[PDB]
Amino acid sequence: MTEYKLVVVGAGGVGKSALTIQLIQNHFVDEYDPTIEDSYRKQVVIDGETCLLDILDTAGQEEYSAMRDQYMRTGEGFLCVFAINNTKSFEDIHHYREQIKRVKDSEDVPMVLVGNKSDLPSRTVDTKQAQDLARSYGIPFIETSAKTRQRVEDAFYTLVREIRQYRLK
Ligand SMILES: O=C1c2cc(ccc2O)S(=O)(=O)/N=C2\Sc3c(Cl)ccc(O)c3N2CCCCCN1C1CCNCC1
Ligand SMILES: Nc1nc2c(ncn2[C@@H]2O[C@H](COP(=O)(O)OP(=O)(O)O)[C@@H](O)[C@H]2O)c(=O)[nH]1
Ligand SMILES: [Mg+2]
Repeated sequence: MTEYKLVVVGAGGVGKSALTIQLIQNHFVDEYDPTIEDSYRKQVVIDGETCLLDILDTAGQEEYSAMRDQYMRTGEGFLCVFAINNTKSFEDIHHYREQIKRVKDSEDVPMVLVGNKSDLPSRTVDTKQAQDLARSYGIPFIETSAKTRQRVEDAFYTLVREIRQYRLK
């Protein structure tokens, strides 16, 4: 058993809850109250390791929050989610990365950039712009659909793999 403390952040409505609940409970939620902040624990096997994932699905995204500072201190990896049909949510990404780096007082922050809602046809964020942003940060970029489950496990398992790479640096 190895524990991994993951935190899902991103603007309201991008699919943080839907992604987390798809991973843990294998169903898509259409109407999950946006103010619910809670953790979900589950054992999974990734690269031959039995992993305990302890995932915090965050609700409020306010800068000034003692509890956000605390979960940024405690969290080991961060899933930074935007929606591919919401340019503003893509612009919010750099603020989250900045907040997390400040709390960690480190450049070494395990992070995965997730462009969710890949099933929606009216894209506003070009995949290649998101790939450029991820490259600039030195982090993986994955597009997911919580609705169809596309790359949901990939997003969270990639974040686990990032935490291991960092545990050796
Ligand atoms: O009271 C909380 C709660 C607790 C905390 C932060 C935010 C938050 O909404 S905490 O920092 O004191 N606990 C953490 S941080 C954390 C991380 Cl970074 C990953 C996985 C975690 O499980 C985790 N936790 C504990 C889980 C907090 C759940 C959210 N929560 C209440 C707890 C009582 N039941 C309703 C949700
Ligand atoms: N089409 C589509 N809708 C999604 C997807 N993920 C979430 N949603 C919807 O977007 C809305 C917000 O999702 P939610 O998970 O509550 O967002 P959160 O505020 O980031 O937790 C809900 O109506 C979801 O059903 C997705 O991958 N595709
Ligand atoms: Mg939510």
